[PDB]
Amino acid sequence: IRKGIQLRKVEEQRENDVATILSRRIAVEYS
Amino acid sequence: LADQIFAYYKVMAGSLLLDKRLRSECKNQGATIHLPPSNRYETLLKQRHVQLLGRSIDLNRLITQRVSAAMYKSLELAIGRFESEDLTSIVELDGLLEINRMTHKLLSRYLTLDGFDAMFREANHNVSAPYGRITLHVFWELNYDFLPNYCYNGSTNRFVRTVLPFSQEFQRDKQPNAQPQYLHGSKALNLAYSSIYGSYRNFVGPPHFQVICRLLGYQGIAVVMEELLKVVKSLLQGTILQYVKTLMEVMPKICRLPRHEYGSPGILEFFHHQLKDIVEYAELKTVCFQNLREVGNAILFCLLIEQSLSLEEVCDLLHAAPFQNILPRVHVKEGERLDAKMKRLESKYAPLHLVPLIERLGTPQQIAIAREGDLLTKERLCCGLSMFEVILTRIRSFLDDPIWRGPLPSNGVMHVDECVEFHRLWSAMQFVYCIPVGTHEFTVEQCFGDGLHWAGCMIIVLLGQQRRFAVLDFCYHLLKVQKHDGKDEIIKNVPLKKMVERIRKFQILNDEIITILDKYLKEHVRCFQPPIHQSL
Amino acid sequence: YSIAFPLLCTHFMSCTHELCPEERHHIGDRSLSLCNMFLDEMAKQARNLITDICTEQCTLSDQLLPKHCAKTISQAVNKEKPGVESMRKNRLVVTNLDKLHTALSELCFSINYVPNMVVWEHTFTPREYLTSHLEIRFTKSIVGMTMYNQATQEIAKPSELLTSVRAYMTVLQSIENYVQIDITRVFNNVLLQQTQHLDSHGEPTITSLYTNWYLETLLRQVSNGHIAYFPAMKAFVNLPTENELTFNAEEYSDISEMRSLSELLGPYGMKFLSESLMWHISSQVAELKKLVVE
Amino acid sequence: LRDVLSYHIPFLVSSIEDFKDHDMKVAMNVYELSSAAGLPCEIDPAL
Amino acid sequence: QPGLLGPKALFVFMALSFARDEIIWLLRHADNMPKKSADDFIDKHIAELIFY
Ligand SMILES: [Cl-]
Ligand SMILES: [Cl-]
Ligand SMILES: [Cl-]
Repeated sequence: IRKGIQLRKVEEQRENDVATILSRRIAVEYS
Repeated sequence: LADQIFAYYKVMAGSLLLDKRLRSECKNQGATIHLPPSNRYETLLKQRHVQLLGRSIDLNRLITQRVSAAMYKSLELAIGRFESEDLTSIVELDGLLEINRMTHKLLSRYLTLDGFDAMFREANHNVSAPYGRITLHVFWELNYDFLPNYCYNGSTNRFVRTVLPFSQEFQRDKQPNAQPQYLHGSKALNLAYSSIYGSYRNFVGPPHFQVICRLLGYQGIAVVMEELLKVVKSLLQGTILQYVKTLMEVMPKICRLPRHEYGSPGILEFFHHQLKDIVEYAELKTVCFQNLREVGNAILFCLLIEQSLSLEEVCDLLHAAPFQNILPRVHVKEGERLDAKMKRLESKYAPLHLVPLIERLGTPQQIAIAREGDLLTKERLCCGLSMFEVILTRIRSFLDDPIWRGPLPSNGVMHVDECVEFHRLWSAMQFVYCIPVGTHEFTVEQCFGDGLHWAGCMIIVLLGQQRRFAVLDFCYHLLKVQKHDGKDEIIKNVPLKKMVERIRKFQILNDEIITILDKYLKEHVRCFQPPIHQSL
Repeated sequence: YSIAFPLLCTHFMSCTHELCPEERHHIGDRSLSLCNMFLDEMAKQARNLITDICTEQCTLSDQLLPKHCAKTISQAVNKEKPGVESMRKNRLVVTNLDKLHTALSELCFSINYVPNMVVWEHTFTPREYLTSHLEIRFTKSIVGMTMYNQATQEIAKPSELLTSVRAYMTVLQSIENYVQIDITRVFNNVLLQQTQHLDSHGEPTITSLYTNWYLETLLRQVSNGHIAYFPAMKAFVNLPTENELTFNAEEYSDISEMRSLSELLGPYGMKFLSESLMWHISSQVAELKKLVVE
Repeated sequence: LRDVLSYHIPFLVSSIEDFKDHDMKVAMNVYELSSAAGLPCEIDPAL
Repeated sequence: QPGLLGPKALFVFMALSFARDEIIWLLRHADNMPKKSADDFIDKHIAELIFY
């Protein structure tokens, strides 16, 4: 489980797309 | 369009499942939880061929692609939220999972999505793995929070958190807040539901155990029990063994129970002196009581989780009954027979008898699946099996070290004055925790709860030392003599009357615990020689 | 130590002599009557203590219900918590639940002390007095907690009944800690009977009580114009008419409530509920045919 | 009732759903067993 | 230690005899003697004695 958490925190995050661009614009109005 | 459709059906799900009484109570308090406005998305969801610039666009297919991704993100957030919180938050998780289930159902009227179970198993990482994220976080929290920090209250059947100096804190990675649609639906609903589940954060009890049972299933429970056994094996044969061996030496070689005639005050003084080194042992509570409480909480978890499982099974079987030919006893008026009407009622519910109907009208594949399904439905643990006995039997084998039982008795029968058996050390520990503390000091029961005594009593019972403990216990002897003489003095700052009152309370608790353990733990005896003459 | 009294009944035959057989059967019958009475009374007291614990636990369960959180919602939109009762400071402070719990465990020691005893060649089994009383009491409490009143047309919200039934079951399950009894089988016996129109003793059940109330109270007031089906809410809801309704339809007909009802009634009960619904449609249909012929 | 059973007796519900999804007097017996588990039917057997 | 019933058999019958004697004594005197105080010839712990 300990190693299972590390393979979800470090192994997590490893664009001219309309959806992507729209997401970023919305994501700012929350964070 | 896909964004607002998902958000719309999530808010609908959240509203549908929101307690109606609470809604009206909030309205009267001038804080109406505002019902979401209805919309008209269905015609858009039914578009399979939008004709645009010569293309035929399947709008339904495109919406589904996004709505399915949103469903998965909701489920990931629910499980991730659990992973960042303690065990008490599992009730909140269950509610949120149920809102997600309702969301999927509402969306499934118009869209084709993966089955909810498939979605859930994937998010739970329980497709290519045997135990999901929820099961693994439960054990994680048991090991790091529940066992070390909780105090069982046997009268209310609830666990609560220990006192501040014993509270073993560890930093939690608090999840970044996503958009309301990925939770309960709106800010208002998020606030409403987090208030609803606020009640469940201050204890662990039957509702938490009920949820744990469902979410883990038979396989999760099995692995948690098996692992709790390993924690106990590690504690008993490790640090506890180490401190028992240490304290057995510090313990007075011999300790006789002084005769009634000395009086209760003098007997109290005697015990104070004789057990001074156990009393003054700096790590008795921080290490010895702590590790025992963890053993107790582990054994309590097993008992209580078995009981929840039994409640879950019995309810399943009640709902299975009509499809499984099982009928309750019917009332017989005069001029009727019990066998006559029971057969006649069996006729009425024959169209509901599942296996016979499929055997009549179904395929060999359908018949075989139903036969297997029927066997799984009727055969539950509550039917004729139990677990707690097996748990206890296996813990006994962890006590093979010679200092639990000590050397063979001098008299060929039993030790009496000698302090070479665990129960005698426990008696010294009991002496310590029966001592009254200041009015603004925390007590042993406030710090460790019942688990401490469950562990200590479990060791005694499994060693078969409970009768000798009952006879030879120091505190029980003091109580016995005080009852007789009725004297009340403050001996070494211990007011005798208060001391013997506490002893009675723990005596009651011990007897309940010992009796329970003995009950669940459901031959030839050692015989002795009569005197023999020199003649033969 | 109460089990000592029934055990003493085994002694009674030792007082007789071969020269006075006239009194033997009278003394025999006295030993059986007393043994039976002692064991019945021990079982009744355990039953009473269990009922009291159940009542205490139903209160604790009620305190968990969403309705109690309203204050918290309102004060957050402007600018005694469960568990506190379990936070023990000292065992010398004796709660009602402590007293009930202790009295229960002490008495169950006696009830479970011996599997059976033989008094004048008759065999008495103490735990069977407890089993029997628990069945009867569980039945009694379930119908009681339904809070049904014909005259005022009142009945418990299914969700609240289910919550109380669950608390009861939790307490009753714990009895297996103290006595060699199968509580699962008393659950079976009591709860499966509740799914029928009448129980094994010919008495009304939760099924018959709820079935009657939904038709005679809820659906009758829909016809009278005070309640409407809200597909948006998946519930029947009170209309803002000039009326004298004593209940909120949504609190008896929404998703959670109907799910709670189904938990209690099960397939047998829900099937009976529907059959009664269908009877009323039959009557409406027969009336429509008359208008068609006309 | 449907949602309660699918949670309490899923192995039985599975077999019932399959059996319903795959004559006119014989088909009523499938429907009565289906509606007993809360499955919506095209023709209501109780009606 | 059930083996002790061998050598200590006498104590068993002594104990039974002594306790039996006290019970029958109390029985007849409670029924037949006027009380000096309210607690006279009332033993609230008699069941414990009979049980053992
Ligand atoms: Cl064009
Ligand atoms: Cl949450
Ligand atoms: Cl006296």
